[PDB]
Amino acid sequence: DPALWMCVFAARQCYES
Amino acid sequence: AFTVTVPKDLYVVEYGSNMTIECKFPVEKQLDLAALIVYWEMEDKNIIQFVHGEEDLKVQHSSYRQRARLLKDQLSLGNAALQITDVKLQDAGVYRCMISYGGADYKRITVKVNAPYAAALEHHHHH
Ligand SMILES: *CC(=O)Nc1ccc(NC(=O)C*)cc1
Repeated sequence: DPALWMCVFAARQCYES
Repeated sequence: AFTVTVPKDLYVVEYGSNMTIECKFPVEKQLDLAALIVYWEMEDKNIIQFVHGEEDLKVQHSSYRQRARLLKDQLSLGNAALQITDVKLQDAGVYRCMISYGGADYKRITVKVNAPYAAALEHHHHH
């Protein structure tokens, strides 16, 4: 749950830069 | 259990307007920012990461920058209200809010961005 959501958010933020 | 609900799961908005889509969750008496985490995504883009009273502007996908924010005082009512301003066509799609405040839950919301009647009008003058 919120740990997973923060992981995915982190992963997409990295990719976007 | 902990439960997020949506007053409405389909918004239809006009190109260039402002929109506010909503997720409700249970808050008793006073809110406790220490426990609260709010996320908003749509498709494959990060809109909102609200963790312990602070909203990390860096994780936000670039197309939503200065243009989508979370309504704070609404949070004390258990309403996580995402507000996009001047909506584009690329704002249409499936949004999702994830909320942690004790338990954790989520719900999905579909948002469509259609052109104004005046644009259909120009196009019917080609008819
Ligand atoms: C749990 C978690 O935070 N996972 C995760 C994966 C990748 C990244 N960073 C990049 O992809 C650049 C951060 C966190």
